[PDB]
Amino acid sequence: MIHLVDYALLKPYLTVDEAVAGARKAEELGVAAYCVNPIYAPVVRPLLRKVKLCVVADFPFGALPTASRIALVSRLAEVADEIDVVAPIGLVKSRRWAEVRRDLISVVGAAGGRVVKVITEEPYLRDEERYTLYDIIAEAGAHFIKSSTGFAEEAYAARQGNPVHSTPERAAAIARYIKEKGYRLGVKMAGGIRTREQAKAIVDAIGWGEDPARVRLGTSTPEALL
Amino acid sequence: MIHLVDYALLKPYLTVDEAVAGARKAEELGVAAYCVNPIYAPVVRPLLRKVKLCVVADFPFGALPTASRIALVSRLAEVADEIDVVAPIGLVKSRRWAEVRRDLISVVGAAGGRVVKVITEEPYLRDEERYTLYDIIAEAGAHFIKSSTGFAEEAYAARQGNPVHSTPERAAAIARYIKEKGYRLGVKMAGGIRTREQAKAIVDAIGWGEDPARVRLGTSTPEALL
Ligand SMILES: [Zn+2]
Ligand SMILES: [Zn+2]
Repeated sequence: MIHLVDYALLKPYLTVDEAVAGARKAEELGVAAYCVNPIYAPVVRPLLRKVKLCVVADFPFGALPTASRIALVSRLAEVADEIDVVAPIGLVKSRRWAEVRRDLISVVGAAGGRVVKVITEEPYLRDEERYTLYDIIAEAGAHFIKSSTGFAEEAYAARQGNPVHSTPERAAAIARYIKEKGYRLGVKMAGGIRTREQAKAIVDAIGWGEDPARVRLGTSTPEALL
Repeated sequence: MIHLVDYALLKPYLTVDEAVAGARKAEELGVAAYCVNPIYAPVVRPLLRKVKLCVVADFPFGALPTASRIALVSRLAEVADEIDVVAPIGLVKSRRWAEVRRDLISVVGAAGGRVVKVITEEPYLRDEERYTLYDIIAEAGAHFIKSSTGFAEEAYAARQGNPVHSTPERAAAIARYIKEKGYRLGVKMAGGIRTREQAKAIVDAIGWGEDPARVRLGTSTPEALL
């Protein structure tokens, strides 16, 4: 199960030494990828060989102008293996679908070939928004739907009717939809996955077995599940 | 005192309608500036006449590589009157001063003369970091030091021995240092400023009167101020 893990150290106060130590630990554990803020991509790049270098973009708000977002992703694609970009959360809540799809198609297209995961921030969404968004993400040709940033607020999330942490039910809901629509999209759950038990539950919930190309587990405590 | 206020609506889930409402409210109140995430800059631009258009950059982590930060600030300066960019927090915690100054000097200078405020994120800093950071901010030619993003984590703050909300003690300390070093820098306290008395407390502590070019009060509840 360790090979389905995207080991994430994304706190803004993470230091160079900590980022370097993380990469080293990522390689030894054999995780699927190591995710860090863009600033540390160059220093970590040399330490990764088998494990993929994953970077977040317009994280964690997804509140940058589309023009800046495509530009950022374009640069990032020069050194990162995979890019986890936040959806335009604000525009989604505004139900500005025309703008949401214009943004995601252009942003994903800017990654030029790299594996792109769009963070939907499930804690902030309602059902009428999430499925329309999933359709847009498939339309954009993204590789994965990442459930959350790991920085969602509990208060607002609750008002939208959601828990802040990943649950097997949400994971299954996303996986069921993709499968039913026949989309070529993987599912990456993140948030509150710090025990091997919970992780296992999410994998069984998604129902695709342990396929790294279709399933990823985002966590800051990888050792805990292997 | 409302004229020293920087009315900020930065939640990623804020809607377009909410951002418009905010601009209208900003103009009615006569606050110094209205701060939003760059995505809403264009739509708010028209509703702002007397009030300055303020936008945050690489917010709230300040964890993008320098090149992207420069490009971002350059683009933002084309439509925003003021730019509140986050300092490279991770690098500051790493005490990578050579890199921190190369970054801030470059980023601030990419603003093309616009009013630039560098967010220090006081809740995450120690004395061994903040003063050297202030020196760098001055060396970079910024107009203001913004105390915090408003999204600092309570746990890490406590770990660093700092409160998350703004305090007169902190404001006075920043002011005293800039006065002693002769820096041409303003002080913008933000975060937890909920009342008129708290706001007055901060203004008195800074000791520069109600001078907008040197003192700002960032808050999401401006009405409470006056
Ligand atoms: Zn497969
Ligand atoms: Zn003055």
